[PDB]
Amino acid sequence: PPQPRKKRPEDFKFGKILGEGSFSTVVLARELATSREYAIKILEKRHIIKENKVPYVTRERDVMSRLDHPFFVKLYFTFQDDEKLYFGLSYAKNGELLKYIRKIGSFDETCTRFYTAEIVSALEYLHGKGIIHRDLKPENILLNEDMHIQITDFGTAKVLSSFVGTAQYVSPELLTEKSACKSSDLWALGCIIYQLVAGLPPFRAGNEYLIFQKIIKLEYDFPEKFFPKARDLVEKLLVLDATKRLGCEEMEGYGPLKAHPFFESVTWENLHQQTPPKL
Ligand SMILES: C[C@H]1CC[C@@H](NC(=O)OC(C)(C)C)CN1c1cc(-c2ccc3c(N)[nH]nc3c2)nc(N)n1
Repeated sequence: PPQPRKKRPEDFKFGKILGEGSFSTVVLARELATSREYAIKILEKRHIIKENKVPYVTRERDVMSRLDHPFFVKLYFTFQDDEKLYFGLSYAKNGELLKYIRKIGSFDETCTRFYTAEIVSALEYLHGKGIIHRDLKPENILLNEDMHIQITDFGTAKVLSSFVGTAQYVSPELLTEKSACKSSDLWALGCIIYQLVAGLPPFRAGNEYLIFQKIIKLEYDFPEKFFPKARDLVEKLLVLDATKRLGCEEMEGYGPLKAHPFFESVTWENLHQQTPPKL
């Protein structure tokens, strides 16, 4: 079928910077013809080539095109000019989950349960497509205007059929084997649940090396104020042996994870249609 013609920079009014890395910048843009807002990721070709990032850029475009689920930032279009590639992404107006953790300190049980359930439901979808995120963290779990999650940042994803993520959420197997699997994302999930409840990531230290040391030793502990059922769930995700994490294939997948007592009151069928709890 015929699709709309390529967009170009002049079709947009660019605004504020939404996010930044050493190889790309995400900028809010309003499409003039439609008044729609997009988060446009701008990548300078020369720099990407120079630093050998072509496979990562290609990976993100491929992944984010293929995903069709409300809990994921969508890639709507791409275009380029002489110097730059542009990716038109969903604009998640409320920004990072990290911002909310910092703002409110830690989440109550109702909010922890709901947002954890959305993240689990997103991973079920992603893993069902044979894709591993590999760098899941509250910085790339965004919140849309309606306060549902939208997960982004897929250049480092792996597609089943090399790279080490953010220190605090790195799984032990990446430190001891250099090998990621679906279960690496479930480890990150365990860290994120811990952070929602405690207000801080479970493996913390003065520098990267010391964090990694704690991870491989499973050296962390729970505060006294930690929802007991949430603690049990986290203990079943933060497991050194990757084949023993709740939710992984060797543990028979998402059924037993979603059945965990922490999720008792959750209706998994239509989370996106439910109204999120007030933070
Ligand atoms: C962290 C941020 C900058 C570095 C970048 N790293 C990169 O491009 O690495 C390469 C190697 C070049 C591939 C990953 N990046 C992002 C950022 C966002 C994003 C951010 C805020 C948003 C909002 N408010 N609405 N929508 C949003 C989408 N979305 C994607 N997909 N990526």
